[PDB]
Amino acid sequence: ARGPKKHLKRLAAPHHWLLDKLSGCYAPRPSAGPHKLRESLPLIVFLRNRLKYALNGREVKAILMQRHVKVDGKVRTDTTYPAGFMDVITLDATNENFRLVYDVKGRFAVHRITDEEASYKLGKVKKVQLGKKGVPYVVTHDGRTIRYPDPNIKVNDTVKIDLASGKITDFIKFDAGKLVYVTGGRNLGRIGTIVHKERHDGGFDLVHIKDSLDNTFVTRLNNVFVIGEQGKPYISLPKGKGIKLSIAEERDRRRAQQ
Amino acid sequence: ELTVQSERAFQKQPHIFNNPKVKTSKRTKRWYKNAGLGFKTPKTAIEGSYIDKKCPFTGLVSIRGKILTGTVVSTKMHRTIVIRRAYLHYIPKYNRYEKRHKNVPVHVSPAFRVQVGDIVTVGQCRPISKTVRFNVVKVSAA
Amino acid sequence: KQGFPMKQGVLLPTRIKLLLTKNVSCYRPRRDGERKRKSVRGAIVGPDLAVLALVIVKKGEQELEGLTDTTVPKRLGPKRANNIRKFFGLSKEDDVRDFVIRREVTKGEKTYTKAPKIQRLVTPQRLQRKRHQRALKVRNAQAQREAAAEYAQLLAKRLSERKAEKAEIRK
Amino acid sequence: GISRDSRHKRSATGAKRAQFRKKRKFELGRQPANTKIGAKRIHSVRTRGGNKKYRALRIETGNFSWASEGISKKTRIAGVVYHPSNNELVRTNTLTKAAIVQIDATPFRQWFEAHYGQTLGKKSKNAERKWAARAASAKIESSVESQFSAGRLYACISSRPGQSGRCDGYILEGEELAFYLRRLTAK
RNA sequence: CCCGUCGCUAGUACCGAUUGAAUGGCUUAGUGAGGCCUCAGGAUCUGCUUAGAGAAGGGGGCAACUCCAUCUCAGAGCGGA
RNA sequence: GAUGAUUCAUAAUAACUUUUCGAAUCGCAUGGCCUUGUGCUGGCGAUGGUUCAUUCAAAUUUCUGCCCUAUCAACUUUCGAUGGUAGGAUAGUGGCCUACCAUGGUUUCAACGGGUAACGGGGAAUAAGGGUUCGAUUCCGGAGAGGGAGCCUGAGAAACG
RNA sequence: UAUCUGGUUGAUCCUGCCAGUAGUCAUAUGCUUGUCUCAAAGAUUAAGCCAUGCAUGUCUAAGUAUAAGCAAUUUAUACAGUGAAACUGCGAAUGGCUCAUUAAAUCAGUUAUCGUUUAUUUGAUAGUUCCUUUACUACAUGGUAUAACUGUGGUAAUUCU
Ligand SMILES: [Mg+2]
Ligand SMILES: [Mg+2]
Ligand SMILES: [Mg+2]
Ligand SMILES: [Mg+2]
Ligand SMILES: [Mg+2]
Ligand SMILES: [Mg+2]
Ligand SMILES: [Mg+2]
Ligand SMILES: [Mg+2]
Ligand SMILES: [Mg+2]
Ligand SMILES: [Mg+2]
Ligand SMILES: [Mg+2]
Ligand SMILES: [Mg+2]
Ligand SMILES: [Mg+2]
Ligand SMILES: [Mg+2]
Ligand SMILES: [Mg+2]
Ligand SMILES: [Mg+2]
Repeated sequence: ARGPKKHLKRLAAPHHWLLDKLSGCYAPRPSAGPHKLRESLPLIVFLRNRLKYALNGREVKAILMQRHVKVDGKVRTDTTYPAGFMDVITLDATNENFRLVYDVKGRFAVHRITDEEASYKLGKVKKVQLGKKGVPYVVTHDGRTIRYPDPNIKVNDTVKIDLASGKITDFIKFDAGKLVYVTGGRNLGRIGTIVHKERHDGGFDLVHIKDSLDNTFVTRLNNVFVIGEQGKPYISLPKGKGIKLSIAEERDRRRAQQ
Repeated sequence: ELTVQSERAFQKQPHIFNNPKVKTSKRTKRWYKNAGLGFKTPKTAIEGSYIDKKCPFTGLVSIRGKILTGTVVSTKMHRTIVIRRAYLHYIPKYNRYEKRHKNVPVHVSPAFRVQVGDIVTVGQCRPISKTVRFNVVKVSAA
Repeated sequence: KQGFPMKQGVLLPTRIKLLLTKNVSCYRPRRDGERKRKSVRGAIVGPDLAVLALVIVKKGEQELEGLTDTTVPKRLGPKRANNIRKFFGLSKEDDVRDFVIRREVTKGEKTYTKAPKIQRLVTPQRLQRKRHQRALKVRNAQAQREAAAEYAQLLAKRLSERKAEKAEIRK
Repeated sequence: GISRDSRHKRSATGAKRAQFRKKRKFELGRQPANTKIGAKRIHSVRTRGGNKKYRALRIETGNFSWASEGISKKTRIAGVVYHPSNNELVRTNTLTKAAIVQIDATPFRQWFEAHYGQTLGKKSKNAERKWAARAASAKIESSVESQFSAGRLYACISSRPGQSGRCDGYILEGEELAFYLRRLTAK
């Protein structure tokens, strides 16, 4: 009531952060930023719970204030800054470069990338319109506004964003035979090529998708992120490559390496 | 359908201005739109003379949300009817069903003529009145 | 008596309770937008006062033993630059930085002078800041102009190739 | 104060609701403006989210548009002659939207002279070329030009004075003029 | 085969003539605090328009007469808060 | 250009405004080029600021779903009850309120009334299967700050440290 | 973990209830009580009443400092280190507590805003104002206050002034 909430209890935090239910009543509430607080990862939980570079939030603040970490090339000395999908995170001490991509279990992965790849990111366009004085713009999935885009860029395409400038390098359209990333829903983390999309005028366009082992599935168009053509992706995929082995095959694979 | 101009105010479509200087055929500028979702705009809306601000075709409302179907049980209001949606409600203990119903007050345009017993399909709009949130988009029975 | 102050403009000799706000005497608000009903005495002098506050506007003949004999100097001099220029009756070019009043203090045998910081003083840094702002405006205006011109030639190229394909259409 | 909610009314079945909640601020309502004529007096209202709102009380002039002529002039308001909601607003001379008023009409006749060179009712070469070129558009209507002889035009208020502060309008024309004329001349 | 009237003891509810006091939801008529919007009101404070009158200093007299004046008396004003 | 769909985005014209905003702000570094003036020029920030988008939200809202009771069968409607037209007010939609008009709206498929030792849900206990009883209480939503009503400030309160 | 048994008769078979039997993040109470881990806890009656104390404040290289504060200098006679007060700016609308009200209300799942407000965050974004536009002027930078302070006081008393 009476205004915006500022706390976030543990057991209400998103489950993919993997915060243990003991050791505290509260979870780090993500501050307002480029990503929605459910589909986000604060820098405190990334630096402490995923990389183990700190033991406390106090140590995460001590890391942040000497301007070590920067996210998408900007410094961001904020504890609960929402780092989201496709953000690059640079740790100049250790010269490390991460990209936030999902593993197939549905959680954010520690995906180390090279220094050439940290110079860009992909963004899914959410709307194209005309701003004031008739200047067109696009809005990517992390809320970046890019003026004077290519006229061929319609919605649900991916644009390659330069991250030194905010300029657009190239772009991938939306049709059949395109490599997609599922970000959202039950199938979160899977990679498959799009076979066809269902019109459904009035709400919730569906799209059918099959992975490399020929397992089909279907997803709403809200959760699909095109990442290239079949064969080459435009980014480096994490380990596993979005395959979704069943639990039978998973314990068989674990009993191989054990 | 005997006069248009019955009220104390001048009934007219907003921002549709007919220039008194010119003299053509096609007597007045009439704004109409297609409501979408495959519903056909009726010719009585396109060619008529009624004003009907809450019309889904000539008026300032938009259809978005649920599309429902009912049977007309009342026409005694002015430009408003009450439809009856009948459904079966399942009770899990006895493993069977029961007849239930709701009454939905819907707005009806003068493009459409309904009587009691007709089946209509209605489209959700913004709140029209205290109870009305739905608007007739196709009358296709008798 | 009973310690209540006098408010100007009440125009009656008894007390009455007023809903008081900020920027109004006899009340200091403890919260933003807080108003408070306080009792206050009127502006008409009656026998009920304990103290009357008086100000001398024009000296008589004798010297009062408390009042016109002794002096208090004002506690601080002017601090803003044109305030100093009005205090000394200066002119625009005078280099006011030397007319600053310095108060000597001794904590010990040491003495030091602790003049104020002149405010709203012209300085090379303010001129650099103004030059930077006026430069940043023209730089953004020129940048937007080349972005618009490049997009317009892109549209011209696309429309030309669309017209060439439309030339391939229709025989 | 004035509440804008629906929980205080009866249900559609006709039942009396119980008091679920005290009156919330995001459902408030405010007293009316009742904008009179003369000696302009605009108060401000602080509304939700900052977002100032101008209660005009007692407005004097307005900007009125001639739609067939495509212009608009700042004209003085004489008085309200018709209101479709209430006759007491016509009596008390309140200015709301959809009020039929009388306006001064002298800027419109000055523009019509300066634009077309013919006077309504009853020198240089450049002006002669301009006035000859836009000929056969200086024959506006009979009803409006008879008002121009009488120096008072019928206008309709298209602005909301209690919300914006302004009392804007358009000159009545055509079939809408005939409708309100039958309303006015009705005994 | 131990109960229909009448009788003893204990308990439990009911009807109570009783014009007895105590609560409470509504409801009839009459008043109605407070803030808020509004019609006025104008303690006070202040900014500029005249310069008639009142102590010293320059351009002609190096002897009443023309510009700044330290400040008021105020009327020939406009405001604003 | 977009949408299933708009009088949409955006652009243009004519005016309006009681005239909004369009940097008199702060810290470090102190370079560059000169006809050498305290000349012109210039880095990384901090705070502010109009509009759009984004995020954190909010306010309304569609469909369906709630315990016992007929020793509750008719309820609502001069004082809005159901709808129509205009206005007003609101951040906005709407009987939300006003003016005029029409006579509607709910109900045995249980309306309306009464009772609840009734905050709702995730859930708990006990169960072969089906069920029955509970949920003030670790999370989500609501409400309240002795009882009522009114308001200031603010983006956000009908706020009770 | 798909189970029953005692009681109507002189005996019998039934209907049928009573009684036993097992559990309870159901309470209470009695008797008894060595150790390790883990843990609810003024809900029910009285959303009855409250002595006392605490629970909301906040400073960076970066808004304002002549504390008649403390320090040591040696850059710096305008300031420049640390730092009370006070002004300004944000915050105090989150959290915590309780369950009185409330029965299509709240709530749950599912929709909508093409029907709206949104501090903050993040990304974009403002050559047009010399308002009568040859200077009527300050743009190498314009005007007032006022706090803290200093001093004089009132009231039995207050976070009064
Ligand atoms: Mg936070
Ligand atoms: Mg016997
Ligand atoms: Mg309306
Ligand atoms: Mg209505
Ligand atoms: Mg209760
Ligand atoms: Mg209880
Ligand atoms: Mg709770
Ligand atoms: Mg509350
Ligand atoms: Mg209490
Ligand atoms: Mg209160
Ligand atoms: Mg308290
Ligand atoms: Mg027997
Ligand atoms: Mg026996
Ligand atoms: Mg038993
Ligand atoms: Mg709370
Ligand atoms: Mg920004």
